[PDB]
Amino acid sequence: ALDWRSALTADEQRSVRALVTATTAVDGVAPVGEQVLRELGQQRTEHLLVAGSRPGGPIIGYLNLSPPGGAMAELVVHPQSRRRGIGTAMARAALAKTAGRNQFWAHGTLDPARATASALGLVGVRELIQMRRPLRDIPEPTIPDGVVIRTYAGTSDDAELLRVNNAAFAGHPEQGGWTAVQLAERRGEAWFDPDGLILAFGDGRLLGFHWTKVHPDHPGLGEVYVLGVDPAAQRRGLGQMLTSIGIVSLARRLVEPAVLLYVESDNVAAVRTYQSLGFTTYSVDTAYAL
Ligand SMILES: CC(=O)SCCNC(=O)CCNC(=O)[C@H](O)C(C)(C)COP(=O)(O)OP(=O)(O)OC[C@H]1O[C@@H](n2cnc3c(N)ncnc32)[C@H](O)[C@@H]1OP(=O)(O)O
Ligand SMILES: CC(C)(COP(=O)(O)OP(=O)(O)OC[C@H]1O[C@@H](n2cnc3c(N)ncnc32)[C@H](O)[C@@H]1OP(=O)(O)O)[C@@H](O)C(=O)NCCC(=O)NCCS
Repeated sequence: ALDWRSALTADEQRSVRALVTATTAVDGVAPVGEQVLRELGQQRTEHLLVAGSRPGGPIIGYLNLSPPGGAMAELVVHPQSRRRGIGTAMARAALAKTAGRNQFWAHGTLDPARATASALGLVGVRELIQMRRPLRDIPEPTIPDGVVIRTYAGTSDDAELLRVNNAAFAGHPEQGGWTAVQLAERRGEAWFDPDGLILAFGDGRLLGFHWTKVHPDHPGLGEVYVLGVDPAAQRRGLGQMLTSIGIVSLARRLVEPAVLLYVESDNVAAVRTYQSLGFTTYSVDTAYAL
């Protein structure tokens, strides 16, 4: 019997982290994301834990259902316990619970997940591509005149940063409609670096920005965190220029060392921008749904 849980004890949290770490070791990819791990100690989501056979043992399966669109499920069956129906039972429980509306996130779109998706009658409905490029032979930015580049100067720049982010991402489910609240939350994170947030102004109104990120726990890697160009300043070479400047900045500050990014497979403009700068597909995350 699969019992939906709204909260977990400390031991259960430890049990789930153990299952996740054991799985990452074997699969080479973490089966659930970092936010799912942060939800383990909260009462904001719903969970399924499948216990092993005898008392005092580790768990063999886990699923998290995060409320939203439909909810999002992330799940994992221990490598030693696969092909026994556990993944299907948890997935079907999620589908029954959400009336067929939830999606499932397959990090890395590995063979087992693809096969399980096929067996469950699911199809890929979104592909988030992680692309990378090395820190060598990097591009050289071309700053057109009438444009000046500088880093974020603090709250003085928040009005323009929010305006441009919200104009570029208008209609975007989660990157659009930001307020000073979202900025504060990020600046409070240890990875924030104001000199890693690159701004281009007319020479002036903010034209676009490139927020880069180096996480203290992932040495050797830099990330494109948010890239946005005001629609009034798009299709003039600024997005490529900003990405290029960020690569130069990251390479100075920093598998193989690299700059990585995440881009929706159908974001034609961003995929083109990144492809022009030598990024190539590293892995793909697929959201599966009925
Ligand atoms: C839609 C999704 O599953 S999104 C899943 C995202 N999670 C992950 O990718 C995390 C890493 N992977 C895992 O934890 C597991 O491999 C899961 C969750 C994908 C599947 O868990 P399992 O308990 O092994 O699934 P289950 O036993 O229910 O398999 C159902 C069917 O899928 C197919 N299947 C599952 N894994 C494989 C595989 N490696 N190769 C071929 N077919 C497979 C088979 O048809 C299987 O039936 P069968 O075993 O009778 O032949
Ligand atoms: C992605 C984005 C930053 C590109 O900015 P930009 O200033 O228009 O970029 P550039 O002028 O340098 O153009 C870069 C490439 O995108 C293409 N492109 C730009 N707008 C396009 C559009 N509307 N349709 C199709 N292709 C487009 C350019 O032709 C160019 O192609 P090329 O690299 O093959 O030469 C901008 O379109 C934007 O902000 N998009 C919305 C926010 C977003 O999704 N950002 C990524 C998530 S962090």
